[PDB]
Amino acid sequence: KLCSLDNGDCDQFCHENSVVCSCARGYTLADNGKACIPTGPYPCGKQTL
Amino acid sequence: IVGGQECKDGECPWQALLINEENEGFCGGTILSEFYILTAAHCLYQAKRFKVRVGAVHEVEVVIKHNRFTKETYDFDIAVLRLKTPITFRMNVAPACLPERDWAESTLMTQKTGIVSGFGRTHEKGEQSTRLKMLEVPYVDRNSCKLSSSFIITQNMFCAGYDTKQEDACQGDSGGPHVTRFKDTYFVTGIVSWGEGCARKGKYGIYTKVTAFLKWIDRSMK
Ligand SMILES: C[N+](C)(C)CCCN1C(=O)[C@@H]2[C@H](C1=O)[C@H](c1ccc(C(=N)N)cc1)N1CCC[C@@H]21
Ligand code: NA
Repeated sequence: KLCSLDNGDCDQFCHENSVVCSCARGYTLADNGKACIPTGPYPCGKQTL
Repeated sequence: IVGGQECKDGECPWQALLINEENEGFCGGTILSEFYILTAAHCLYQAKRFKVRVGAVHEVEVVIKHNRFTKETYDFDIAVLRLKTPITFRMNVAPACLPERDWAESTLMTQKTGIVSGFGRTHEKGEQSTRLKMLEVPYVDRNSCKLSSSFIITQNMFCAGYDTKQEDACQGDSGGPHVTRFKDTYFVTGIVSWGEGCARKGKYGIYTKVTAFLKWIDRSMK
């Protein structure tokens, strides 16, 4: 239910009650439990800018 | 790539190129990590010997091709290459993300479009591109695709592209990336697999469905 509406406000992975967000390898879940923060200069899936 | 546009510098950094002994490209790949490249199993039959170019040239240590690959249907068209020397990430050289399977099925595969890229032919009966190109391809309804196709479409394949509009991947792009953008992050969703010609009317591009192989990929990268 909840992940099917704007992805539960998660930046990346959403699972369900309540919403639980997670992130790909090389990212850390932000304090807000929604956003995904890179750990290095070349995280996966980002264009190089 | 027929149609689409050239990638800006840094816009398509996960692209790899498989090159023969004379430094001529014949297939694409996707950077997954410093040591691993995703490509199509059918690309393993295109040259006697090959290496991988990013952006630097890297030799292959191990070829891990799917045990169920069939040349007749292109079912299970997936391989992973482990490189002898690690890739240095830098401008134009960075990996695409591997999604979680459940989320990828429910959320990525249900986006309207993905992005295919490569150095392959710019017309079915034309020449390869010197510059890297990209193309946004709509996901295509499975029933629509089965209706269009002279050959079997399995659960390990999906279709993307256009019915009549003259844009598609082509010879020399195969093995290359199909990625899906989700809030500015690009996830691996496909491998350029096959098509009946390139950009033909009433025909789509056919892609290896990566969601079917996420466990297999994790196992192969250990
Ligand atoms: C599935 N069956 C066996 C019926 C058709 C395979 C034909 N052909 C190839 O052999 C590969 C692949 C392809 O479709 C491939 C290819 C991949 C994608 C497209 C496209 N999207 N238009 C076209 C050709 N060719 C380029 C380099 C090798 C060949
Ligand atoms: Na078409």
